[PDB]
Amino acid sequence: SRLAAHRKNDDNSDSVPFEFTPENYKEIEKILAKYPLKQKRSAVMPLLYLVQEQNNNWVPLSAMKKIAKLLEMPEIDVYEVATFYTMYNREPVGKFHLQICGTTPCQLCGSREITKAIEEYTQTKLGHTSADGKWTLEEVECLGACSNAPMIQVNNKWV
Amino acid sequence: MLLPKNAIQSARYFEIQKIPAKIAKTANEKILSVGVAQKNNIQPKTVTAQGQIGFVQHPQLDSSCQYTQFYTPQRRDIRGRVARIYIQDTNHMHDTPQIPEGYKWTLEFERQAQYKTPWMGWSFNGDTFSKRNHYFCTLEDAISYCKQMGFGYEVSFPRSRYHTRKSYADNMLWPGHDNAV
Amino acid sequence: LNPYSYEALKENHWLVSDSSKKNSEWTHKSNAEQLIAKVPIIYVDSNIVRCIGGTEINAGHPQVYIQLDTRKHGTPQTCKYCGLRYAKKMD
Amino acid sequence: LFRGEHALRRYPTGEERCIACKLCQSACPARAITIETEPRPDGSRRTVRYDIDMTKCIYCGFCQEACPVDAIVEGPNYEQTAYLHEDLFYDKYKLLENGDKWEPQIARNIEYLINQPL
Amino acid sequence: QKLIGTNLRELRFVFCQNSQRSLGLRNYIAKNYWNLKNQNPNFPLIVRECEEADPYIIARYQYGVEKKAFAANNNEAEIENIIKTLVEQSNKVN
Amino acid sequence: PLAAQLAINGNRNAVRYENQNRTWTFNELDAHTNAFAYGLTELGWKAGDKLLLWVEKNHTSEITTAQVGAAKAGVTLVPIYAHSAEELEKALNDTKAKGLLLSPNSKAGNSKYIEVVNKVIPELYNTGRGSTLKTKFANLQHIIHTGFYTFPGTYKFRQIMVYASKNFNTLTLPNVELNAPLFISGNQTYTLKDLISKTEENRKTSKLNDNTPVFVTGDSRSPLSFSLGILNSLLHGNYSVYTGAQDLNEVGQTIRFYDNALLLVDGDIVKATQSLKHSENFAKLGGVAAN
Amino acid sequence: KQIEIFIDGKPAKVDDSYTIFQACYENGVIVPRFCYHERLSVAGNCRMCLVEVENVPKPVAACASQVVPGMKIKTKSEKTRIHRGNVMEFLLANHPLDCPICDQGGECDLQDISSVYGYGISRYNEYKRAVEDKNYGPLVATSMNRCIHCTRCVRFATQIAGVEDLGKTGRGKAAEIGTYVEKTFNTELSGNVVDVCPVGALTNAPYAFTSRPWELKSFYTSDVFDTLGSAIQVDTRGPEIMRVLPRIHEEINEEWISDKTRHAFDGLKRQRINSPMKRSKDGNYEDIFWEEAIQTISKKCLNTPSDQIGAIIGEFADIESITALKDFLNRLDVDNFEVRQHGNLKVSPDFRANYLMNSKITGVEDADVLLLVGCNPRYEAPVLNARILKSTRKNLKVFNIGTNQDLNYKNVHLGNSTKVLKEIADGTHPFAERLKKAKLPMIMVGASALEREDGAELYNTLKVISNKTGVISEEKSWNGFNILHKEMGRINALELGINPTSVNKNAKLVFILGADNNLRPEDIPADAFVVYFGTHGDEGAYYADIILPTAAYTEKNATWVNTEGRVQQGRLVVMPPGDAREDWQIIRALSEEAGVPLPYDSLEELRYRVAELAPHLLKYDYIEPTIFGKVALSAQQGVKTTLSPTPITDYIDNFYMTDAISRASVTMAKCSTAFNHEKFSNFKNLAK
Amino acid sequence: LNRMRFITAQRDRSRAPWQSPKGEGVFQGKKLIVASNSPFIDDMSIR
Ligand code: SF4
Ligand code: SF4
Ligand code: SF4
Ligand code: SF4
Ligand code: FES
Ligand code: FES
Ligand SMILES: [Zn+2]
Repeated sequence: SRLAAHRKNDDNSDSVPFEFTPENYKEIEKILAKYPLKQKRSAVMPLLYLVQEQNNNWVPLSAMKKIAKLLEMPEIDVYEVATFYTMYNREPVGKFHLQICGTTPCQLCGSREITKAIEEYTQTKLGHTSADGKWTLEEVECLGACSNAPMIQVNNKWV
Repeated sequence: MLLPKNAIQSARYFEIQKIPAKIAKTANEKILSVGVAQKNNIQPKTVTAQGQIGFVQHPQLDSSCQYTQFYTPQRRDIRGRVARIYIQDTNHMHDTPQIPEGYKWTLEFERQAQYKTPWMGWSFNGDTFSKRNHYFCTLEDAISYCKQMGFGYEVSFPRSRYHTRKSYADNMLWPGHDNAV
Repeated sequence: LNPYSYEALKENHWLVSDSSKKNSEWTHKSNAEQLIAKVPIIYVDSNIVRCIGGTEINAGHPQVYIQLDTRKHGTPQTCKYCGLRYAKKMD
Repeated sequence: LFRGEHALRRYPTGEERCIACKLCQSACPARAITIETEPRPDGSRRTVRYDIDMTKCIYCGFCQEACPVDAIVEGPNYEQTAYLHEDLFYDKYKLLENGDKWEPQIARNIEYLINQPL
Repeated sequence: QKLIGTNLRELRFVFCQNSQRSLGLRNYIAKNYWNLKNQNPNFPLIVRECEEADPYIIARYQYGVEKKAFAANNNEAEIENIIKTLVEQSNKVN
Repeated sequence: PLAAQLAINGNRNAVRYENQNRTWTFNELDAHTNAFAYGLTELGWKAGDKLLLWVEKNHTSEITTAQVGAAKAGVTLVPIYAHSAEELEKALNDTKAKGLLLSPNSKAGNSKYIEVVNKVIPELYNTGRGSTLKTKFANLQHIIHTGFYTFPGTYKFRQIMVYASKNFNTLTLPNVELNAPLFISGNQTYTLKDLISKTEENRKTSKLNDNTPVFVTGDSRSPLSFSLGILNSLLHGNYSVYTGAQDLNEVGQTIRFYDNALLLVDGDIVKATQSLKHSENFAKLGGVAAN
Repeated sequence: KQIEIFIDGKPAKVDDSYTIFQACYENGVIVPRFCYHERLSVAGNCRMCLVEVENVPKPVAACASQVVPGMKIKTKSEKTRIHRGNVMEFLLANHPLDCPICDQGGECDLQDISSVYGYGISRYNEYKRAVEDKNYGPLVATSMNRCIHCTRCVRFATQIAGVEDLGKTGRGKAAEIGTYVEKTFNTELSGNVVDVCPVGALTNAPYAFTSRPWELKSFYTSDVFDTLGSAIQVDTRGPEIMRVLPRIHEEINEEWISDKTRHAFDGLKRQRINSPMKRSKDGNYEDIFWEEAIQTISKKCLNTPSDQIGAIIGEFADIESITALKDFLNRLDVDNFEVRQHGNLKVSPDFRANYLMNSKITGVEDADVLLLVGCNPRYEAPVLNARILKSTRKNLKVFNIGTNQDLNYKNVHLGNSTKVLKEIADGTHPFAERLKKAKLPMIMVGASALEREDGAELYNTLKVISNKTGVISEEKSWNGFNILHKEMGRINALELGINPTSVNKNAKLVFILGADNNLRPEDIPADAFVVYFGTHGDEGAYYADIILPTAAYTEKNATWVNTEGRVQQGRLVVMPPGDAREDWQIIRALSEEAGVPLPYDSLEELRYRVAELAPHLLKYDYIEPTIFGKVALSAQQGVKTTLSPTPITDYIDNFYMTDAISRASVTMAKCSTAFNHEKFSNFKNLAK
Repeated sequence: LNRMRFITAQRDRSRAPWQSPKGEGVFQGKKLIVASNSPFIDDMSIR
């Protein structure tokens, strides 16, 4: 979620393989059934979520091309969707992707203190990933539960 | 660049619109007399901004070309030359020029020898007459100038975009029923 | 390293390269390419570098900005007005 | 502000300050500047031929005024008497040599000129 | 009609497609082009249509020699007679 | 026999071509192979007709498509390893092949394949456009080259290919017969049933499970390579990756991503490669097999 | 429905379908724009066309807003001025200071609009946006810092062409328009991307750093690299030519030109013959005078009996040159205008309908079904391919018999052999019923198919199929039979009436009028004497005992007839290089020296002779209708109609190398080496 | 004294004369065989 283009990485090359599991294929079939038969182009986001779940919480370029081929839509459309939506990690992340809310309510509640405490505990800076592939800090916008701030989210799943 | 229809109905205006039909004078023309007759019969009878068929008119070295000033002892090639009359539109590179074009008829002359001199590589033109194009408000004025100066003229009529219906709603269109075949 | 090879053309933006930099002495009547090639890559911590070609405004070229956050880490970028090449100090 | 002999300057690194924008050519009232440019092998936008006809040029200074990078500068040299007409067809070689020779005084004047607005 | 190939080198019909002055030659060609082509397989029989064009039958015999016949307001019989005369005059021409 | 994977799951990836960087799903592979078969049928290929294979390692996709199309159409394929015009002519005379698919840019000795073919059959140079071949062999009706340029008396692979229409296809594909010969390697002929049996035996010997991806290095024209590659993918739904002429270094670079992947290694590639720059890439090879 | 509106208090009437911008343009008031394009979709991103409406508080986007009855538009109001200034300030914010180095300095609509409407001074004093450059190939140079995110390039790529690579990737000020992955934009219409891009973000790489707009003189002419014909503008700074562009001609050009016609003019800059030459037996070429060359040629002609004299028609032969050559050969008694026996076009030049596209270039927009036979519109006439893409996206179905090329639009591949044609002719094929059901069907056949050895049989089969299926219908008043040619010289020869089938098997004196394609040593007898009228020495100049320089299409004032039968006038931009003379003048001088003077001494007299031969060629930029189409295309009884069992192929292998000029060009060589490997594929792109 | 180089370069910028064969050359029928002088490599033919 840093660059608006493909980062030149040896571990994210076109040669990297990716194949959906049969459970993922069944889920894709269910999603297509939910969506209109002709409008298969609307299933990009569920497919990206399934790819993230299958992989280590990131969407490989090969996986994106596979999604485009399955949906019979240009790969450029999938690229645009992934780049536009920030919840899709286009590069590998750590075991714990901490997402600290930094909007005005959390800032008033003391989000900066929580961020400093997290940095001190994890021995890493905001945004930067820890040396070991264990922690990845990020600053995000309003996650919704402002009345309960300060707040964080892990793996885009647990608040 | 377009006066109201039949706004001018003068004899001079009608003569300017009309083009003369050639008379075979040279030996080659007499030999090709049938070709001259065919060309006279086929070429458009009158020239108007609403025309659509291009044509080439031979120079009329007649008493009408008495107003030319480019027939001098030193230079005797300017008169009788063939020009091109067309509307120069804005380049495709840009759509809103600071100085828009296409509002006037351009008269152009084919350029003669153009050579780069050895001492400095600077460009030189064998003739200085065809360096700058001429501009006229109306094709009638351009043709009148050509007749007065004794220059022959090819005329190429302009082409413009065909008007098409434009609406932002066309971006969103319902493809149809899925079962449709 | 054939200058006309496809790889060389792609790397040099589809222009025939001159490794010796001597042909420019005649083509453009100057050794400025050779002179500028001596300057090494300037490493800048920030992702975006501002260049004015001098110490003060109006003493160089118009103020320009160059992105050092290349899609491939560490790739130098050359200023268009001057041949100075800047790269991010990856750490 | 004296306008003497046209010359071409360089950056302190030695790179040419002239980029082939042809603003000076367009502004030259006497059409005394001829510029032809081709991309350099390194990819720089540099001219391949930059000629000034000193006999056809009026020492107005529009070239230096229109130069956006202070590449062409009318330096203070005025003792440029020539015996052959061909010697007054200044070329890129001549302009670069003049700029190299007269850079100190030209730079000194440019310092004050730039500081005046401040 | 069978000797056109040997007698002539080319036949051409230049006329108008919407003029009564050409109507006769137009109809004759439209009716007899295939007949003449079958009679002479490889002979060149060119047809040219131009609005407000004077009808003309151009017979090229040999050595860059051509004869042009004005066929305006001529019935199909007159066109046949003119073509026959052009074909027969090949011996006199060469 | 060749549509079980399509019936089960056609969206799954079928084969990968690392050398030319193109991956085909089961549906795409079936479509291309059917197009090739329809093209041959339209040209007039019948059951038992002989097609000679003279395509180098790099054209892995062409080799695989030709093999599968020939299997579908009941056309026997004879690989030929000839570096000389004498050997090429001897093979042509012995086999009486109806077609000859080759790689023009490949170099044999001091001459290219196209040059050798022209030398063997000078009639191709002056052959008319759209004219049938009148050659000494009297049976080599079709000559096909996998090259960018075109030559007289030869047709390109894409030109030969014919993609059948859904409602405008008058061509017919004869039912694939298992006993019909498919490959003629040396003096031994392999049928489709024999190739399937070889696939099963190799899988059992190498513990090749369904989810284990297979890699093939070198020429794919070998019967063992065909068995353990595209045929294995079409039978058991496995995932095959062809590296073509890529050396061990690039093969390992590709292998890194794949886990517990079987590898088929060619002796020519082994001789060509000097040593493994990064042995860590093969730390999880799972199993290794040799042709 | 006509509706009355007011523009600056000026009454006007427009139909409801009009938008505010369209009404303003019709009434003559200009409105600035950056993203709106006439031929592209409607987008409201830039919002520079904002105007003031009395009853609308918010500014109204003129480009994407329809007129309303009683609307009071104030385009000269202070509020409109403020809106334009604000939008211009926002656009210029973050815009790099690259005007001196930007190749669009003189043709920058952004600069023009900022000078005319926007403010004169900026307030943004902060770090600007910086974007990495991208590599789109040797045809487009990219400077993304100058991009304004107007998406015009993306819309052109997705709509005008079938390539889908460009897109707006990212969100916010960090959004970047372009390919997410690093790949080249290698579409055949990549040149028009620069034209559509208004802020010099994408520029003409070959033309980069060359010149400026204000020092260029423009001439309108017609393209020759493609038999389709295109209305182009040639810009020159003295002798040098540069920046060939399209010009609006909707009937044939539709504002777009192909990369070949856009970047093949560089071939004229090198490998040019500039003096008459003679080759010795040892093979040492030596320059000679025109007088000596013409005298020796005339002596050879006089010595040689007319029986063993033949000619070859070149690719770029024009009406005047072909007429002069025909008259000279007729006066010498020579009637065979072909020497090559390997491949000859099998079509009779009697009727124009039987060797010209009966339906015009716009006939695809009207036909419901289009069947191609050995035709690759993407490689030949790419503009026609884009028109076919538009037609098939609106209403049209495309069928193909031959090679399955990567067309930008979906097509139904019936086959590649003559079996499909035989079945269709017999009527058993379902496509016969399909054509009968369809209204206004069209058949497009490439010239290679008719040039096949069985070209006559294939042509007769096409005639009978068309007659049976109604492609030539009197009730519909439709003639969908078409032939796509590959040689403008061949088209001109057919127009003048030269028979392509007349071939001299054994010729002692060969006149090659600038022919460089299909030449082989076997065609020329070892003992023959060859006179080659040409402009490039890549080919044909090595078979020539005498070589005579000639003029090119940019250097010759002549007439050209395109594939659809439209006759245009190619104008003189620069004089022929060196000692080159016009080919018709050379032929006239040769005739006079040989003793058979021609009856024309100038262009006017030569065009009178052209009128004698075929008067319709004197109506420039016009297609003369023919009423003998049915008679010409009628199927005869007893014809062979026997096809061969071989694939139908396409002659084009490398789109960037098809003629001598393209082969001699450097930009074309760069495009070839950069695109051939990426575009070559033995398989079909199943995605489209 | 080196004016020839400059003049030739200026002439070639707009029109470069074709370098015709000189001296004895190989002949194939009525055709002189000469190797192509194009610096660019024919990648498709080579591979
Ligand atoms: S002083 Fe004036 S006329 Fe002379 S070169 Fe400079 S701008 Fe041109
Ligand atoms: S001297 Fe200055 S104005 Fe003239 S081209 Fe060079 S940089 Fe541009
Ligand atoms: S596009 Fe930008 S840099 Fe180029 S001329 Fe226009 S404003 Fe200047
Ligand atoms: S590259 Fe050009 S055309 Fe494309 S969005 Fe940017 S400014 Fe518009
Ligand atoms: S303020 Fe933290 S989730 Fe909204
Ligand atoms: S032109 Fe109207 S918003 Fe761009
Ligand atoms: Zn700089």
